[PDB]
Amino acid sequence: FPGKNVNCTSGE
Repeated sequence: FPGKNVNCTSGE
C-alpha cells in the first residue's frame, strides 16, 4: 500500500 491509495496496487 503506497500511503493511503487504491487504483493499481500490490505492496509498496
